[PDB]
Amino acid sequence: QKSVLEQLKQVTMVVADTGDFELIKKYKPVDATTNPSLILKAVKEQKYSNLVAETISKVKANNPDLNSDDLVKEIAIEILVSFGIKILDVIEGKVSSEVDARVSFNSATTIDYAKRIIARYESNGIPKDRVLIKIAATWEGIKAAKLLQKEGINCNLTLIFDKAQAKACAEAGVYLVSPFVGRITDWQMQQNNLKTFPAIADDDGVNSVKAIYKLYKSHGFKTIVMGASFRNVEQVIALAGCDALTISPVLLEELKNRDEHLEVKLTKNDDVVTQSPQISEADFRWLMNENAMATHKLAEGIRLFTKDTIELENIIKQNL
Ligand SMILES: *[C@@H](CO)[C@@H](O)[C@H](O)[C@H](O)COP(=O)(O)O
Repeated sequence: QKSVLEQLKQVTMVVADTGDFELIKKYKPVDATTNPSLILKAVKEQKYSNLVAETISKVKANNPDLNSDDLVKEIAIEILVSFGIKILDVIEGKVSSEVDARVSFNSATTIDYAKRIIARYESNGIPKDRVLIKIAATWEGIKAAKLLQKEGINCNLTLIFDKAQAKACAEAGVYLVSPFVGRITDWQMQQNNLKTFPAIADDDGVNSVKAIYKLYKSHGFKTIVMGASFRNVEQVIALAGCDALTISPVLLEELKNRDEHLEVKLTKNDDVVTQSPQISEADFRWLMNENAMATHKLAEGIRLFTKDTIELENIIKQNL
């Protein structure tokens, strides 16, 4: 009788994947995640037209001495944080905010951007424990997260497409990882012009998260495994029991409206813990290169998020 959504909540931390806070409350997720494409989407929604002009005026009035390029960067970070704050107003947990994709291959500037995000949340009276900094899992991003975590700044390592990335993130003591399901399924379908989704047992994306989950629990890693990027409700249902799952409002609505019984598929255990050697940079780069899909989707993810961030900057410039 209970909805699949309410059942899932008892075995998995349910997280809402959106920048539109108005769609969140009705699903009562614990945490929420944003990314640069979701922020751009939100910014272009007519209902937020004013909130954007307001941010432009506030930042512009509080920084009369910034050169035009610095003003735009400042406005872009305040927008990202503004949407996160609106989200935090309607949930009890944390929100993920992603660093500018352009710093993805520079650990120092990733660290700087991460701290600027934390500084803006703090200036707005938000406790830092309510924020997760989202960072692309390139070697440089993982290296930055390692430093951030040592300084008490929790990170969400994203664009994870291979178990080696996952292992390196866990070895860096990252709070949470976001292995992708959907984009892997996208690649699988593109390869052979498949129209329909593959059966769940044959879904490369679902199997990737299952393999990473199993890797983590057998190695005793404490990093939270949060499946992300979904294309259909069956993919979410197939991962019931995962530490966490971030889901679009569209899929959350589907989970809320159906009431069949939910069977847990991923579970923890008391097996002897495997202690393996750490992954070196050279090992990491080699393994990523062997995975054609992973190298392509990580690269593409960074390119696409950059494109959306540039579009946001242009919207800012067109309204400055
Ligand atoms: C952050 C990961 O925790 C998320 O917002 C991801 O970027 C999205 O879930 C990716 O979804 P798409 O593949 O549909 O863009």
